[PDB]
This record gives sequence, structure tokens and C-alpha cells, in this order.
Amino acid sequence: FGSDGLYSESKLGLETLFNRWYSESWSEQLTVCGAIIGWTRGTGLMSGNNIIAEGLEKLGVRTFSQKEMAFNILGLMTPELTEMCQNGPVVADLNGGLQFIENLREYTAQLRNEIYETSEVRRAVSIETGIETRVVNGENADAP
Amino acid sequence: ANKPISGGEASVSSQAIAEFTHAVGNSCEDFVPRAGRPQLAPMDFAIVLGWKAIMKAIFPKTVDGDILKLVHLSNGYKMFPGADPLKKGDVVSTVAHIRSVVNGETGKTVEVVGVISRDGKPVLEVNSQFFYRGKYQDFGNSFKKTTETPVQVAFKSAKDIAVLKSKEWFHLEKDIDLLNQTLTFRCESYVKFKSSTVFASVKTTGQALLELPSKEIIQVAEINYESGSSYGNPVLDYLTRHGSTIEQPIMFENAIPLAQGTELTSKAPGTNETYAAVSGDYNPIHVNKVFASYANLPGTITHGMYSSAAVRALVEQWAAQNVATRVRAFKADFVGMVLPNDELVTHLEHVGMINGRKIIKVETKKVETEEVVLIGEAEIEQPVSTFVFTGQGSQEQGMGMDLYNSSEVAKSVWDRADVHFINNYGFSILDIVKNNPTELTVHFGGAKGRSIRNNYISMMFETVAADGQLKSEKIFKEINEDTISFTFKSPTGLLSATQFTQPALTLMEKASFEDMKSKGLVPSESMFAGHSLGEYSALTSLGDVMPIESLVDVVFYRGMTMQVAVPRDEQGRSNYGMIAVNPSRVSSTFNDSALRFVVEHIAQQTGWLLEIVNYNVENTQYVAAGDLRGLDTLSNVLNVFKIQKIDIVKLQETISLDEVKVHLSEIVDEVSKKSSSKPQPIDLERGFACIPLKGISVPFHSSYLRSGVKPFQTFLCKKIPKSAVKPANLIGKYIPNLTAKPFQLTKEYFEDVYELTKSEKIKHILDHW
Amino acid sequence: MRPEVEQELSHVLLTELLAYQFASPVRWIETQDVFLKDYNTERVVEIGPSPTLAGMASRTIKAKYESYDAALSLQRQVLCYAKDTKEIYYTPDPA
Repeated sequence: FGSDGLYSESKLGLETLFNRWYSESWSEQLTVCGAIIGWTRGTGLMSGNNIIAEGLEKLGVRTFSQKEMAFNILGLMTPELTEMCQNGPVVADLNGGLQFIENLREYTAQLRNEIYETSEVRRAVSIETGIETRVVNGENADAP
Repeated sequence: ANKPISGGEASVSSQAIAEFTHAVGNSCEDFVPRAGRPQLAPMDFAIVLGWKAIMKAIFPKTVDGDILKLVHLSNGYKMFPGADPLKKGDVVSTVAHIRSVVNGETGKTVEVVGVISRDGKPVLEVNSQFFYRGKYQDFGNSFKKTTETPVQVAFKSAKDIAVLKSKEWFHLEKDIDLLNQTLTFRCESYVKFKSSTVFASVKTTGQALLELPSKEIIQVAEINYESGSSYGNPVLDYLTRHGSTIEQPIMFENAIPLAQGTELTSKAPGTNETYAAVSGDYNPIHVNKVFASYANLPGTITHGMYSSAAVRALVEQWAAQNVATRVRAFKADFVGMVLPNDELVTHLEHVGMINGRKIIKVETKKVETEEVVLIGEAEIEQPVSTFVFTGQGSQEQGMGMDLYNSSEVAKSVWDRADVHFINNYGFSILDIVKNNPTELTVHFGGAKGRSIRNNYISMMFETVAADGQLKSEKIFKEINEDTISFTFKSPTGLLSATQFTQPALTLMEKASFEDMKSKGLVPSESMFAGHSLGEYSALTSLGDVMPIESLVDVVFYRGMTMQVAVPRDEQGRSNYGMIAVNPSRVSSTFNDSALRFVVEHIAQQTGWLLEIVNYNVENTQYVAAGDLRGLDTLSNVLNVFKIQKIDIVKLQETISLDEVKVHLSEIVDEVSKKSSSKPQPIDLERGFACIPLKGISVPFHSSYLRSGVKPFQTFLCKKIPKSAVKPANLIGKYIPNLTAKPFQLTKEYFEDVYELTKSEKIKHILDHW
Repeated sequence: MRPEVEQELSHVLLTELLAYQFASPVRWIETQDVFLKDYNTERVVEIGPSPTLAGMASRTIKAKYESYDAALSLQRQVLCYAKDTKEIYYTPDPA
């Protein structure tokens, strides 16, 4: 996605723990259960990653709410899944099939500029059709 | 009142002119019948000729009111472009029509426009403005038709096109992307009135058009808004708050007073009976005291059109220098009346410019009660002008950069061509001008750098060898598909290189001209020429045949073919050069023919291609170019008979036998031998007449590179297309360097183009109708 | 000629007027005698960075047009864009 600082350099650096589990001495003190957190929608708030989630789900790809996504992580701590991590590290792709959209940066930015540009050409036209009705019918008759 | 009003056929006579100019005091030379030249008539004679048409407009039953309350508010004249004034034996016809019969809180205002037509073609129009006083409620007859101002609207976003397309009055004819482009609206209205603040039937019907980048305008749309019983104009309200008006007058930040140190007093006459006889305005509120007292006036007041015609003679005296053709339009508002025999002073001043014409503002007041009587302004043409454009050899590091930072229209031409230079050629021409470097490396790194390299491999030129023909080779032979960088080197700055000084000089002289033209400082009919490089800068600005992006293309290419046309040696030098000869610094009897014979003598004896390539000043400046050891004899033949001092034989006449072809033969031959003894990197040897032109290693404007014009012709034919040429911007005004006659389309002007070029492109049109 | 065939000849004249221009001598003596003494111009304006040929226009009117400018009593201006910018732009001093 880009323009995120060292966010992707610190999440990718955390993926050495699956190989450092074997090569080091902390196997019986720590168990690794890394989880790929998917496209989680926010709190229903005003976000650019919330407005395009509807058009992103038209491709057959699931986006998650924060209560569905928490149920996925809470299912990684069931006592049969805590036992799986003691035999070796466990990677859980909780990403909802979003890894099959290849042009994902350019497709999502196409969905932002689709939603934003019709927000302008409908607002400015509603403004200019409003102004045009007040020069023809006069400013005297706007009291309703 | 909507049909036009014919005013009949009227003539001009010498008895009508001379009685007119005496009645107003117009003692200009053009209106008095001298011997030799035809007599002219003033613009004020149009209200005499168009009196029967204009005054018939207030008369219909639909435009109602009494003439005894009628006020003449204003009256203006305007001459159509390209029109001569009225002659002595001129016969004219006039057509008038009414524009607006609007009502107000006081009575109604009638606007009448009448044009004068000489032999079918219109010469000038006159628009008046009358005012029936009273209280009127006839709104069924009230109308107003206009031609609205040329608003230009730009569309720099995709919502601006959608706002425009949502309007039902916008009929988009030719579907085209209007993003980052500008439309111009020529709209005209026709309004009926209902109660002086609401309308009855609005009809705005205009057009819209776009300038496409091959110097071409096309209609892209059509405005059609036919409403009724509305309150205002939404078409005009859209163009007001979105676009800006163009073709408007440009006012100075400080006006300048015109007749300084002179009081311009124009005291009203004793009677109004003489002006009423010379104009036909026989209404008795100016001559009869009974009618002037019945119509509630202070007295038998002076004609309003007298006051215009008498103050026009002061503009014709002080703004124009008593020449009538320079007065193109004059309007005046009759605010407050004058009685006969009262003193009044004017105040001429120059407040702005439009289309190269000067806007002189006048203001006439009475000297005693100090109330303003006449407010008007004129449209005095400038003196006849020529814009010459400088060639190469004069270039400074930082030229035009003070104008670049101050003017916004001189910045948008330097910027528009620098974007073209970076994206297509890999350097900045603003970087060259602001600090000329010794080196400049163009890099071909990325995907957009390998496309820049494709522009260097795809430019070709031609030359001849010792024997053979044209070759059609690459200019940059050292640029190929494995080349990652190319460097330009010049040991005396990069403004000294010809391929960088030519697109930097034509850009500055276009930036300089475009700043003047945006201020309204350039006349309509003005000649132009350029010396050696400026004739490309002349017709990109006054000719308007190529845009700024293709101008710098054909002139970077021009200085490139004028660089590889000479076979340079192991260094950057060669055997060809240039010298500047002065036939009166030395050898005080020489003329243009006494030195053209000498350079032809070394052109025939020992050959070597020595000729003169520009005749700048007669007997003062000739710059001749040739090869070294041929050009070195010229600076050591004419430069040696000021020391041993034989004056040449044509001091009075040649002797009756022909020794002049053979007595100066051995002196040019005894210097021809010692030129061969000099080393072939031949030095300059200025002498006393010749100035040693340094940096010019190519014989410009000779016939040595006659062979190279064939790739340069086919390059020009694809950057100056046929539709881009406007003939009226060149005919009779452009003066080339090839044929020093002005540009004309005549069958014997084409002869001199053939006997200088021998081109088959004009040969196969020379033999037709 | 017809107006739609005006610019056909005006194109093919102008390109050959430019193509052979740099391979033919510059006729600058014989064109200063066109915007002087054939079109009696009262102001010449040199658009350039330095007055090289605003200079040589004043040398021409001092050589063959001194009695001609006086007899017709016309006042010539040989203004250049580089240094005469006050009376090019009609912005004089407020005196």
C-alpha cells in the first residue's frame, strides 16, 4: 500500500519468530501463533477504508467487522489450538481472501476516486442547480 | 420598432464640409480642400448624414413620450476596422435600428445604433441614447437586446464539465474532453420587460468555442435559453461567477495628463442658429426662446452634439497630431447643459490602451460654476510602428529573467516551453539562461529517459562530401541504443552554442512581446521583420503560425543543422569562419558596389566560397563569411591599401580599358600564397577594418549549406501546418530577409522567390492562374 | 485568389521563405529602406536583449534620412525593449 513509514518493515520483521522458535532456547517458554489480520472495518466511523469495503466485497472477498475479527482471534486460543502451537508455530490467515486481488493498491484507490468524484459532481451540480433556480424565480420567493 | 430604419441615400459635398468645420471650429488640415490630396470629412459628419435615420427611431407609437421632454444623453461614434474616412465625393447610406426601449423610475431610455455604409461596405457606426422624461408604464413595448461580453471559462476539474453539462441551455455539439482547456462564450440576449424588475421573455442565444493547439478555433457548443416571465439571466449569471471577461480595455495604474502647460478653453458660441443649419437639428429649444421657456429650460441651450464635435477637435489636435485617420472612436456623455456664450475648459488625459489604440479620457467643465459638462473618451490610434526582432550574437546570462519574475504572461511562456524541453529533450532552457554552464549531460536512464533518447536518434540531416550527394544521416551519430548519457560541452558558456542560443532568444523575444500584447500595446496593422533568428520569433508572435512548443522544436533543430554542416577536425574547429567588414572605417571611397566587386574577385579568382551574408548598414556594417585562407585575404587586401595607400580606381571612373580585373589580380594572389604558408587553424588578423568574429565557425547565410535545407524544409512542413497559417496576419506586413519586399501574394513577388531559391515547390505554382 | 485557397499559397510560400532563408543572404539594408521611406514609421521597436539593431537603425536614419525626416517633419523613435522600457509601456515619471 505504501506511505506507511516503518509499519510494514516491523510487521515483516516479526515473521522471523517462526524460524527462531526452532533455532533458539525459548521453545518451552513461548509458543507463536501469528495471525494475518484481514481488512477489518472500523467502528462504523468516517474512514476511507470503510467506504470502499462495499465495493471491495463485490469481488467475492470478505471484509470483517471488529466483532467478527475478534471472534477469529479468540478462536485461536481454544485448547485444541493452544496445543497445536506447542508442536510448532501456527500461521492463521484470517485475511478474507483479499490475497487474490492482484492490483489491490490500484483497485482500492480506484474505489476511493469513484466514490469521491461522484460526491463532487452531485454536490456542485446541486449547488449550481440551486443558484440557477434563484435567478429565474427570484430571490424574493425562497421563504419556503 | 424592431424593423431597421432606412435613412436614404446621402452625399458629401465640399460646401457641406467647410460650413460644418467652421460652425464647430475644426481647423484640421484634412478637411480643407488643398490641391493634390482628396478632402476628408470628420466623424461628426456622420450625425449629419445619419440624422434622418436616427431621429426616426423615437417617433413610433410604441416608443411613446413627448419630444419636448426629450433629452439627448450620450452619443458615440466608432469606425469599423480597416475603414478609411469619408471623402469629398462620397455617397453613403445609413441603416438605423433600436436596441433598448427600457423604462425606469423616471422616463424611458431609447438606444439607437445606426451604421453608415459606403458603397455597400460599412465604414462607421454611431450609437445614441435618448431619454423621454416622464412616468411610463408601457412595458409591452419595452425591450432590450445586447451582445454580451466575451467571457472565457476554464475547466480544470471533472466537476466543472459536469456542472456545465447539467445545464439544459448548453447544447454540446462536438464531443471532446474539455479538461484543462478553456471555452470562450460569444453570447447575445433579447429581453422583454414586464414590471422593470421582472422580465417577460428572456432569450439568450450564443456560441462557445475552443482553441485547439494547432492555432485553430472550433465551435464546440451552442447556447440556447428561451425562457419567459423569469427574474434574471442564469446563462449570464453562470458566466459571471465562473469565467472572466476578455477583450477588455487595459487601464494604466497612473494616467498621464495630455496637454500640460496649456489651458484648453472652448467657449460656447453666441448663437445656435449656425450649427442647426449645418446639421439639420432644427428643434426650437436651441434657437427659439418661446420653446425653450415652454419646455422648462434655463434658456436656448446649446446643442449637445456641438459640444461633442468641438471637444473632438481638441482630441484631434492634442491626442492625434492633427491627423483624422488616427481617431477611431469617440463617445461623450452630455451631463449638464451649457447656455450660449459661456467659458468652459477641458482636461485631456491618457488613461489606458486597447488593441494598440490609446484611450484618451476627456472631461469638460465650465470654468466659473465648475460643474462637469461633458464626460467622454476617445480611441486614438498610435503612430505607425514596426517591431524588429534581434538575431543571434546578443545573448546574456539571465536575459528576460527580470520579466520572468514580474510578468505572469511572460512567465507562462518560459514555463510552457521548459516543460517541453525537459520532457522531450532532457534539459531546462531556464537553467541555461539563468546560469550558462560549460557542460550539460543529458541522461537516458528510466523508461521516460529512453524515450528522450528516441528524440535524439530520430533527427536527421544532410550534407555533401568531397564528391557524391546527400547522405540523410543522423545528427547525433554518437547516440545509439547502448548510450546511457550524452553531454553538451562549450568552453565559453552554453549561451555561446548555437543550438541553445536560438531557442533561448526566440523564447525571450516571444515572452517580451507577449507581455506587451497583454497590456494592449501592439497595434493592429504594424510591420515586422527579424534579422537572422528573430524572423522566427517575429512570426511566432505577430504571424502566429506555430505554438511555443513547436517554435522551440524547429529552432533547436535549426541551430543543430547549422552546426554539423561543416566537417570539423580533431578539435571543435574547422576552416570556415566569419568576419565583419566596414568599408568606411578604411578606404573612404568604398560603397556597397565597390566592395561587392572585390569580394566577387576573390570569389572567382582562387574561389574558396567568400561572400557577404548580411548587408546591415550601408558603408558601415557588412558581415561576410567564408573559409579561412579565403576570408584571410579579404582582411589583407582591402586592409593593406590604407597603409601603402592606393585608392581604388573607382574614385571618379574606371579607366577606359579593363586593368581593374587584372591589376588587383596580383595583389590578391600575392596574399593568396602567404595564406597557404599560414597554419590551417588560421588566426584572425583583424587589421583596421575587420572585426574578428569569434565563436562562429559555420558560414551562416551563404550558399555553402544550400544542400542542407531539404531536411529542414520537410521539418517545417510538419510543424507549420496549412490551417495554422493566417494570410491576413502576413500579407503586406511581414518583411522577410530573403526577399526584402513585404510579404505579398502576387505572381511577380513569387518570381524573386524563384530567382533566389530555385525551388520546385513554388515553380509548379508559378505556371498557373 | 479565393479565400480558401489564399492560405494554400500562403503556406507554401512561407515555408520556402523560411527554408531557404538561412542559406541566402540577409537583406537588412534593403528592408530598413522599407519600414523607412516606404512606410514612414514614426517608431521602431527592437524586441531583443541588447540594442544591436536598434542601434543600426539610428545609424541608417543619420546617413540617408536626416534631410528626409526634417522635410516631412516626422519624428522617429528608435526605442529598444531592453533599455527604453518606460516609453515602450507608456509609464513615465509622475512629474
